Amino acid sequence: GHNIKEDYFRVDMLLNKKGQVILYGPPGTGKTWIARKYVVEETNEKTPGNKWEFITFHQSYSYEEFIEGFRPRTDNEEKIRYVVEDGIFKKIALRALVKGLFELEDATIGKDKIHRLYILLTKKEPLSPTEYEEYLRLKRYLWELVGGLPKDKLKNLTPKFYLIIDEINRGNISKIFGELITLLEKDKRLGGENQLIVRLPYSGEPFAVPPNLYIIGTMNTADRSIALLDVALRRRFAFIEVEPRPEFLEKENLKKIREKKLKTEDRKRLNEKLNELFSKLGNDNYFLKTLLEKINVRITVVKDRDHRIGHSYFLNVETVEDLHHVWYYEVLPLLMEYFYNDWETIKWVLNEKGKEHGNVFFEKLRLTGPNGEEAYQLKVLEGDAFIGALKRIIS
Amino acid sequence: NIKEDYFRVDMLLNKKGQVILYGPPGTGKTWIARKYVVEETNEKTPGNKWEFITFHQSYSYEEFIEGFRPRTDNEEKIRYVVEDGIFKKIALRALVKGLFELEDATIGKDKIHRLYILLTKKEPLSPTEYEEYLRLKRYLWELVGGLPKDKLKNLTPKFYLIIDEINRGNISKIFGELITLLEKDKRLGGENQLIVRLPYSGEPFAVPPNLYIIGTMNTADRSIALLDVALRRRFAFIEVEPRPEFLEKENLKKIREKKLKTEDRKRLNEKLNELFSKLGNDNYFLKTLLEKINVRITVVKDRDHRIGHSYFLNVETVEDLHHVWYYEVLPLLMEYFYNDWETIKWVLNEKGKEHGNVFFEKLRLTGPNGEEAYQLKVLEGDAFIGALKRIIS
Amino acid sequence: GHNIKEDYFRVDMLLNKKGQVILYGPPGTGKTWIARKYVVEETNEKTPGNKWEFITFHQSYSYEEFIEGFRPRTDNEEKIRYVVEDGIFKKIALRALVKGLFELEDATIGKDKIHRLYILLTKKEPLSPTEYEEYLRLKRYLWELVGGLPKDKLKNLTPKFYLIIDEINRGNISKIFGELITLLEKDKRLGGENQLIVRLPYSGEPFAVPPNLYIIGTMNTADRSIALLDVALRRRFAFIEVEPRPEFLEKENLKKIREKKLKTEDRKRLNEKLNELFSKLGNDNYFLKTLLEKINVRITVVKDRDHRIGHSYFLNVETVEDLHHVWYYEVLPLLMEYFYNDWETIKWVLNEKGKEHGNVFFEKLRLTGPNGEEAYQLKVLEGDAFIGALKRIIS
Amino acid sequence: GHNIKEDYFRVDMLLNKKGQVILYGPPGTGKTWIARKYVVEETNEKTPGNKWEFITFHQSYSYEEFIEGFRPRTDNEEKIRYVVEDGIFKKIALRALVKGLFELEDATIGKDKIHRLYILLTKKEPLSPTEYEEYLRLKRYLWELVGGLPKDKLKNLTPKFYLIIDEINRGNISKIFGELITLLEKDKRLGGENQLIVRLPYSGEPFAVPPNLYIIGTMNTADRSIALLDVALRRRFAFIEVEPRPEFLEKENLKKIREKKLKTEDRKRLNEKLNELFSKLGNDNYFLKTLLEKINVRITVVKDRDHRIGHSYFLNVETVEDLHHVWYYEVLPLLMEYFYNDWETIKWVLNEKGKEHGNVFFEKLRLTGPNGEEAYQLKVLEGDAFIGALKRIIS
Amino acid sequence: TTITLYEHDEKRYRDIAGDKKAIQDALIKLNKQFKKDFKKLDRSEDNSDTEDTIDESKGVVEVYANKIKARHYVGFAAVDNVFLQILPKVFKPKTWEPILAFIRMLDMAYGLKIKDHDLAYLQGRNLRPNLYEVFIYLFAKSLWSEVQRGYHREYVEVHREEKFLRGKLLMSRQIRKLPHQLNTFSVEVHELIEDNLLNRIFYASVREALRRTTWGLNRKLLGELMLAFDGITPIHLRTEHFERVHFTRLNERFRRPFELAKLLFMVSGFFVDMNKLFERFIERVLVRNLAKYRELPSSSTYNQAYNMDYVKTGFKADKNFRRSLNNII
Ligand SMILES: Nc1nc2c(ncn2[C@@H]2O[C@H](COP(=O)(O)OP(=O)(O)OP(O)(O)=S)[C@@H](O)[C@H]2O)c(=O)[nH]1
Ligand SMILES: Nc1nc2c(ncn2[C@@H]2O[C@H](COP(=O)(O)OP(=O)(O)OP(O)(O)=S)[C@@H](O)[C@H]2O)c(=O)[nH]1
Ligand SMILES: Nc1nc2c(ncn2[C@@H]2O[C@H](COP(=O)(O)OP(=O)(O)OP(O)(O)=S)[C@@H](O)[C@H]2O)c(=O)[nH]1
Ligand SMILES: Nc1nc2c(ncn2[C@@H]2O[C@H](COP(=O)(O)OP(=O)(O)O)[C@@H](O)[C@H]2O)c(=O)[nH]1
Ligand SMILES: [Mg+2]
Ligand SMILES: [Mg+2]
Ligand SMILES: [Mg+2]
Ligand SMILES: [Mg+2]
Repeated sequence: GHNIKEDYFRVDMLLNKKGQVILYGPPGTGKTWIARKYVVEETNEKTPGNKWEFITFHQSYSYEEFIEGFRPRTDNEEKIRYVVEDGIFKKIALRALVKGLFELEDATIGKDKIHRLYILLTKKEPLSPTEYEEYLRLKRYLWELVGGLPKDKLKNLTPKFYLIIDEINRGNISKIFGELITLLEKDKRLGGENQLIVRLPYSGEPFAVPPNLYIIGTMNTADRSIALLDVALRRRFAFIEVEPRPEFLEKENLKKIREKKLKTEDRKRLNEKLNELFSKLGNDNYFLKTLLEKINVRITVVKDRDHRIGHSYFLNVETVEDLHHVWYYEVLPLLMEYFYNDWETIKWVLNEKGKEHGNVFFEKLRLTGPNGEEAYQLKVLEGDAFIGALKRIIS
Repeated sequence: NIKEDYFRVDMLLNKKGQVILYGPPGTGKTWIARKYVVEETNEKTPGNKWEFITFHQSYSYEEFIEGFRPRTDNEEKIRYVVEDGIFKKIALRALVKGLFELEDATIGKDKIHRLYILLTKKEPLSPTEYEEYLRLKRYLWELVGGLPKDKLKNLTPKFYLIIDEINRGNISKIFGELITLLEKDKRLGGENQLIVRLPYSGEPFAVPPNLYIIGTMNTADRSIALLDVALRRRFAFIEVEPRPEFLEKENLKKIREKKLKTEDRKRLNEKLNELFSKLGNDNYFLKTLLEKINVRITVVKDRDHRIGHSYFLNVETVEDLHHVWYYEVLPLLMEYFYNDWETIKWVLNEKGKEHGNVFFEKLRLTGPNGEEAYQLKVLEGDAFIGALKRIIS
Repeated sequence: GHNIKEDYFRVDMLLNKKGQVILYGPPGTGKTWIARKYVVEETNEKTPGNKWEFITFHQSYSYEEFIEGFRPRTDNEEKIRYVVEDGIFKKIALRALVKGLFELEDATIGKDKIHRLYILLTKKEPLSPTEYEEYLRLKRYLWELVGGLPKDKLKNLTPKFYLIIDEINRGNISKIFGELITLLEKDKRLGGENQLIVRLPYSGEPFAVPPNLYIIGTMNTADRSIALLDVALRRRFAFIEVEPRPEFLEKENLKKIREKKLKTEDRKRLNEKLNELFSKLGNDNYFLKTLLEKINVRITVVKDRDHRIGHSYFLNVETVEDLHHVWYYEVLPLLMEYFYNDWETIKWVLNEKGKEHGNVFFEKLRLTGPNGEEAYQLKVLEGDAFIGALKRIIS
Repeated sequence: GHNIKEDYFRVDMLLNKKGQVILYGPPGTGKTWIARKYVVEETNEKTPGNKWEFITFHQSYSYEEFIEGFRPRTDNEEKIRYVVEDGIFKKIALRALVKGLFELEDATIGKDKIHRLYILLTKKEPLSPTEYEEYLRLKRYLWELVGGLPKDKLKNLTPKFYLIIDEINRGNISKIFGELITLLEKDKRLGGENQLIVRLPYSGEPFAVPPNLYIIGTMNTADRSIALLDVALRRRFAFIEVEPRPEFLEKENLKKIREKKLKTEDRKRLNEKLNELFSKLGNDNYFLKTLLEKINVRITVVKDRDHRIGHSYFLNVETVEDLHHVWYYEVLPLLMEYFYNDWETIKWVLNEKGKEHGNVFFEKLRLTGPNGEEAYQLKVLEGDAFIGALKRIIS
Repeated sequence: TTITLYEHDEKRYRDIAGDKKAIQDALIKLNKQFKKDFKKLDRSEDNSDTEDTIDESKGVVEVYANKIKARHYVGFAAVDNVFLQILPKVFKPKTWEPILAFIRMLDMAYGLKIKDHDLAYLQGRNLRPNLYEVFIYLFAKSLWSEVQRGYHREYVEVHREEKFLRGKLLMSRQIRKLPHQLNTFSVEVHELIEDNLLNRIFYASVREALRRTTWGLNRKLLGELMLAFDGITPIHLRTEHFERVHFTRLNERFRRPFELAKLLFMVSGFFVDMNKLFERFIERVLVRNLAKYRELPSSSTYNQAYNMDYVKTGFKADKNFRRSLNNII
C-alpha cells in the first residue's frame, strides 16, 4: 500500500474525521509531496486558486495576514482608505462557505446575493471601492443567512476546499490561528453539533469555519525549537507520521517511482542507468534500502527518531557519482551537524568506530594534543573505495 | 453530572459575575460554556444577548474596550474615531437593554431605545450617527449615575460573554480597567459600585450586573498559565476534569443519541454493540482505558496534561479507536515525553515488554554509550485490542 | 586543476542537481571568491543588476526586504503610503521567470505584456504609483499565465539567473526564506515534478521560484552560534566544503595564482619577489604550504576544524616582511583570540610548547602569581629569528 | 618624535594592505588619539566631515544608522515622511567614490552629475524632498557609471578617505557591518580583483566600498571580550596592538610630551613642578615608568594583558595631588572593576598582599561575618603615606 | 580550611591546621542542611532512614567532640571558610590520582560527558587536589570553549516602537496611529539578543563561582567568562530558573556547561552516596564487557563474589573480568 493508495486513504479518512490534519516526520519523507498529491487529485486542480490554496507558514505570518487586519486601500492617488482586509484563511473559509451555499436548495438562501458574493471573493484584481462595501454588505447578509439556516442543511456543503499549510510549525500557530483554536474542531464548524460563530476583533464581523474547508499541515519533527508543544492545538489535528521509507530505494521501487513521469525513450535510459548503479553496488537490489535503514536506525539510537534521513536524499540517485554527490554534499554534511565534533558518534553511525584509518570517511589525524585530545579528518573516498566503505555501513 | 455542572456554572456566575472553566484539553470547557449560554439566553447564534470571542496574543485593549480607529466613509477625510471594543459593546448592550425594562421615571426610553439600536447595528456608524451614539452614551451614564442602586441591582435580561481560550491573551493588558471593574461588588448597582472613566474617550464606564463572563482555559500550557493572583480573585475557577465515565458503553450511547434522529439511533447502537463486543464484552473498556492512562499521566507529569474524553467520544468502531490511538493519542504522548521511552512505556504499561504486541518495539542495536531507542509499532486487530487490554490491566 | 576546473565543476554540477548550493568552510578559503568567479563566468557579466544579484545576509535582513512586505513610500500628492514592495528574491525570481518567458515560443504567452513586465522589474527607479498598479496587473496576468502553462515548457527556461547570498548564515535564514523552504526544492520549482505555487501573505499574490534561478550561499563555519542547524533547510542545499588549501602557498602555485591578473613585466616583478621570498625561507618552496598545514592540523586538534586558517591570509605575501605583517598583525592576533589566555595550547600550535625563552613567539614572564598562575609575553621577532621561529612550527 | 612616526607607519602600511585596521589594547593607551592624529596628518583637515568622519559604536548602534534605513523625515512644510536615509558609512563611501571620480580624467564620467552628487553628499542639513529625489537619481546614475567602468581607473581613486570607528567592539559589529563583511575586503572593493557590488535591502540600490576609503577602529580590550569577535570579520582588519607604554612616564618623556602644545614661559613653570613632583618620589626619574610596568606585569600574570593600565592617566600628572587623583580615581576603581572586587588579588597587584591595617590602599575591616566573611575597604592615604605605598609596589 | 577525607576516615581538629570550632559548626550547618535535603537524595539500601538520624550529627559526617568521622556520602562541601570533600576509600592510596578516579567514576556512571583531556590538563598544573575546583574548572572550561565557539543568542519576537523600520511593520498598529504619532514605526522584530535565560543562568553561575574559587587557573578562566557575560542581567539562581531551559538544536551545545552549572548551583556542595554510586556504576559496566560496597559485585583496588579491578585511577580493567565472565556466562 503506497502513498497514492494507502497514505492517500490515511489523509482522506482523517480529514473527514477531524477537518484538519498535520503530516509530521523527518525532512524529505514526502509530507509536502503527499499533501500536494492529495489535494490536486481531490480538487482536479493542479494550480492553487479557487478550490485550494497552498501557503507556507513562517514567523512573518501574523493574525493579520491569515484572518483579518488593517490594510491600506487606495482607490486613487489622492484617496487612501484604511479597511480591514480578510486574510488567506478568511478569504478561503468564506469562499468555501459561499460556494457551499450555491448548491443548497433552501428557500431562505438568496442565490443571486450568494452568487454575487462569490464573484467578489474570487476576483483576481483588488475590488473597486463601490463594490468593497457591497462585499461588506453581502458578508453581513451571509452571516444573517448562515446563523438562521438549520444545521442539517449547513453540514453537507459539497465542494471540498483545501488549505495546505506547508511548514505549519514554522509560524507561531497560536498567534496565527487566532479564533481558529475554537472554530477548527469538526463539531464547532458550521452545521456541527456545537456550531460556534465567533466575533472577530478588528472588523467586528461574525466568523465561522465551514465544514467543507479542510487543512493539511506539514511539519518536520527534526527541528524541536519549533516543535508543536501546544497540546490543546494538537487536539484539533490528526497527526499522520510520514516516516522515512527506505523501501523506495530498492532497485525495482526506485525504477517505478521515477518511471512515473518520463517520456517514451526517456524511461529506457533511466532503468539501464539504474542497472549500472546497482551492478556497481555488488548486484544488491536493496543496497540503498539497507543503507538508509541502517543509518536511520543508528541515528534513532544516538540522536533521536525524528532526525532520520529521509528517502528523498537518495531518491534521485541514478549513478554511483550521483550517490557520491548525495553522500558527500548532503548526507555527511548533515551528519557532521548532528554530531558536531563528536567523532566517536559520527563514526558509530557509519559503524567505522574502531576503524581509524584506511577506507573510512573520517581518518584519524596522526597528531594528538598536548593533553591527549584527538581529532579526525574528513576523507573523500572515490570509486570502489567509496562503495566498499558504504557497504561497510550495511554490514 | 450534566445538570450539576450546569448548576455549578450557574451558581458561580450569579456569585462572582465571571467564571473560568479550566482543565485539560478535551474535557468540555468550550462545550459547557456554549451549552450554558444557548440555553440561558435561548439563542443558538451569538450577537444579540451573547457574544463568542476567542483570546489570542494578537488581541489587545483597543479591540476589547476602546481604541482609536481611522474611518474614511465614502469621500470625506479620515476621521479618527474611538471604536468600541466587544466588551464595551456588550456591556453597554447589557445595560441599555436592562434599562429598557427598568421602571424608573427618570429613564427616557426613547433615548434608551435609540441608543440600543445604535449598539445593535451590524453596519458601521455614520459620522452623524457616531455623534448621536456619543450623545446617548453621555446621556446614559449621567442617567445611570443618578439611578438608585437597588434598581440597577436587578436588571432584567442576562447577557453573556464567552471568552474561549482566555489565557492565550494577555488578560491584564486586555482587561485594562476591568481588573477593578469586573468585581461583583464593583459591578453596577453593587454595594461598592464604581464607574471608571475610560482613557481614549474620556467617557465613564462601569460593568452592568447583566453581563456574565465565561472563560475557558487550557491548563496544560504552563507558558500561558494564569498566574495573576489579583486577576484570579475576579473569577470563580471551575475545573472541568476528564470524565472517563462518559466513555462507558451506555454513557457513550446516551451522549451520542441526543443530536441524532430516532431511526438513526440503530445505526449507532448496533455500531456500539459491535464495538464493545470486540473489546471483550466489557462495557467499561474505554472508561478504564482513559482513567488508567490519565492516572499514569498524572504521576509522571502534571494532572493538567491528562487526556480529555473528547478524543474517544466519537469512537464508534475498533478502527475508529485505532485512528484515535495512532493519530491523536500516541502522537500526543510522544510529545508529552519526547525521547523518554521508559516513561511512555510506563504510561502504556509496557515497561519491561521490549518486543511483541507492544506499541513501541525495541531496536536490537545499542549505542556506544549504551543508548537504547524504540520504533513505533502499528498494531492491528486483536493485537491492537490486546495491547489496549494491557493498559487497563 | 582541483581549483582551476574542479572546484568550479563542483559548483556547476551541484547547482543543476539541487538548484542551490551553500559553500561552507573556514574564513578565507575562497567561498565568496569561487561564488563570484562562477557566476561572472556563467552570466558573462562582471557586475550585478542584470542576470545575477549579489546580496549579503545579516541580522537586519527580514522577510519583508527579501520576499515582500509593507514598506512605506512617499509621493507628492500623498504623504505616507504603505505599499507591499517585492524584496530582492521576488525581484530576481520574477526577473528569471519573465526573461524565461521571452524565449518560450507559446502563442498563449502574450509577449507584449511579458516584455512590459520585464521593464517594470528591471526598472532602476522606484515604481510610480500608476506604474505599480500596472506592475501589480502584469504580475497577476503572469501568475495565471504560468498556471495554465505546460510544465514541459516551464522547466527549460533558457538564461540562468543567480542569487549569490554571501554570509547566508548571518541572517535568520528560515525567517528570511519564508515560503522559500517549500519553493526552493528542485522539483517544487516551475516545471518541476511537483510544482508548487504558494500564496504570499502581504500582496496576496501567487508565487513560485522558476527553474531559471540558482542560489549560491557562502556561509562561515567558525561561528557555531550562527551554524546552519535547520535540518529541513539543509535538505534544500548542496553543501560544498571549501577547505583551507595550503598547496596554493607553494612557490610554483603562488606565482601562477598571483600572475593571472598581472600582464607583462609585473609578472617578472612578482617572480623575483617570490624568488627573493622563498630564498629567505631556506629554499623551501613548500614552506608556507607546510606552515599552513602544520598550524591547521594543530588547530583541528585543540579547537574545531572550522577554525583553520584560510590560505588567503598568506596568499598575498611577496616578501618576508609581508609574511611578518601577516603573522604579527593578522595570524597571531587571531590565534590569541582562539587560545585566549591559554598559553600552553597556543605554544603547542606554534610548536614551542615548553620553550619558555629564546627566539620564541611567546616569552614566559619571570613573575608567578600568588596561586602559582603564569603568563606569557608576546615577543615580536624579526629577521632570521622570525624565520627560525617559523621553521620551528613546520618541523 | 621617533616613536610616533613608527606607530603612524604601522597604521599607514597596514591600511594600504588590508584597507581597514583596528587599534586594540587596554583603555588609556592612546588608541583614539593615534587614530585621530594619523588621519589629521594624512587628511590635512582638523575637523570631521569632508574627507574623514568620526563615529563611535555603542550597544544601541545599528545597521540603520550606519548603512541605511527607513527613517521619518519632514518636509519643508514639516509634514512627516518615511524615506531611506543613508547612514554614516554609506554617506562617506559614496563621498569617497564620487570625490574619487572627480580627478579621473575619463570621457565617460558625467562630471556635472558627479559634482552635483558631491554637493548633496557634503550637504550637512537634511535634504529637501526635491533634492532627495535628485540624490536618489544621481546615485542611480553613479552605479550605472561605476558598473560599466574598468578596474584600471576604479582602483586608482586618489583622495584617501578615513572612518574612525571609536569603541568598535562596544557595538554588535556584524549587525552594524551588514553588507560590509563582504565589501570591506581589499579584493572586494571597487577596482579590486574580485570587485563586488552588493544590493542593499532597504533602498534596493547598488553599493560597494571604494578603495580610497579606510576604516581605523579602536578597541578597548578590557571593555569587551576580544574572544567574542567574529573570526571571519577579524579577517578583514589588520590588528595593531597599542600596549601601555610606561616609558612615556619618565620625567624627560613627560616633559617631551607636555611641551609640544604650550608656551615657553609656561614650559619651565611646568618643568619646576615636574621636578618638584619627582623629587618627592625619591628623585627617581623612572618612578612612574617602574610603577606602571610593575603593576601591568602583575596584572598580566593574574588577569589578561588586555586589562593592563594605560599610560595616559599619568601623562598629565605634574603634582603629587595629580598622582593622588589618578591613582584613586583612574587606577584603583579600574583595578576594582577588572578584578571584580577581589581584594586579595588586587593587593597582590599592589604588592600589599600580606599587609593590612597599615599604610595600604585596601584596609581590612576588623569585623568578620557570621560565615567568616572578611571585607576590605579602600584607604585614602595622603602625603608621605601615599608615596610610601607607591614605593612599596616598586620595591 | 580544606578537609580532604575518604569514607570512614577520622581526622581530629588538632590534626587539621585551622580553628577548633570554626571547622566544627561550619559543616554542622551542612549536615543539617543535608538532613533538610535528605529526601531528594537517592539511596539504594544504604540503611540511613534519616528522619531524625542525621539530626544527631550523623549527616554526611559525624561531628564528634574530638574527631570527624566520614560516612558513605561522597562529594564536596564548601561552607563558612571550611571546604570538605569525601572520597571513596576504594581509591585511597597506600595526590591527584584518587580524585580523578572519583571524577571518572561519576563520569561513566552518573552520565556526564567530562572530557579526559580536561582532566589531563589539571594534572601537572601543581595545584591542590580539590573536588570543587575541579568541577568549577570543568564548568568554566566547557562554558568558555562554547562561548568562544559561539556566543549563545536567542531569537525573541519583540513588538517595539522604533525610529528605524526594522523587521516587519505591524500594520494594524501603524494604521491606527493618530497623525501626531507618526514619528515612529510599530514593528515586529525577531532579534538576536544576548540576555537570554540561558545566558542569565551562565552569568549568575560564573558570579557564584568566583565568590568561592581559590585556584588562579579557575579565576582567570572565570574572569574572562565574566567579561563575556558583561551586558547580561544579573539574576538569582532559583530552581525555577534551571527548568525553563529546554534544549533544542539552538542551544544543545551549551548542555554540558548547563548540567555542570546545575550540579554546582541551584552552604552548598554535591553529595552522592557511594552505595548507590556503585549501584549505577556496574549496570553501565556489565552491559559492554559482554552490589555491596564493603571490603568482603564488589570493588577491588590496591587498598581494597565478582571483584572489579580499578585501572581507572589513571579500559583494560574490564578485560580481566572476562575470566569472571567465562564462568558467569
Ligand atoms: N514518488 C514519490 N516521491 C517522493 C515521495 N516522497 C518524497 N518524494 C520526492 O521527494 C521530494 C521531497 O518530498 P517532500 O514532500 O518535500 O518532503 P518533506 O517531508 O516535505 O521534506 P521537508 O524538508 O519539507 S520537511 C518530493 O518533491 C518528491 O518529489 C514519495 O513517497 N513518492
Ligand atoms: N455530550 C457531551 N459532549 C461533550 C462533553 N464534553 C465534551 N464534549 C464534546 O467534545 C468536544 C470537545 O469539547 P470542548 O468543549 O471543545 O473541549 P475543551 O475543554 O474546550 O478542550 P480545549 O478547547 O481546551 S482544547 C465538544 O465539541 C463536545 O461536543 C460532554 O460532557 N457531553
Ligand atoms: N586565485 C585564487 N584566489 C583565492 C582562492 N581562494 C581565496 N582567494 C583569494 O582570497 C580572497 C579571500 O577569499 P574569500 O572568498 O573572500 O574568502 P571567504 O571564503 O569568503 O572567507 P570569509 O571571511 O568571507 S568567510 C579572495 O579575494 C581571493 O582573491 C583561490 O582558490 N584561488
Ligand atoms: N601627546 C600624546 N597624548 C597622548 C598619548 N597617548 C594618549 N594621549 C592622551 O591621552 C588622552 C586619552 O587617551 P585616549 O586616546 O582617549 O585613550 P584610548 O582611546 O583608550 O587609547 C587623549 O586626550 C590623548 O591626548 C601620546 O602618546 N601622546
Ligand atoms: Mg515539507
Ligand atoms: Mg476550547
Ligand atoms: Mg566571504
Ligand atoms: Mg578611546
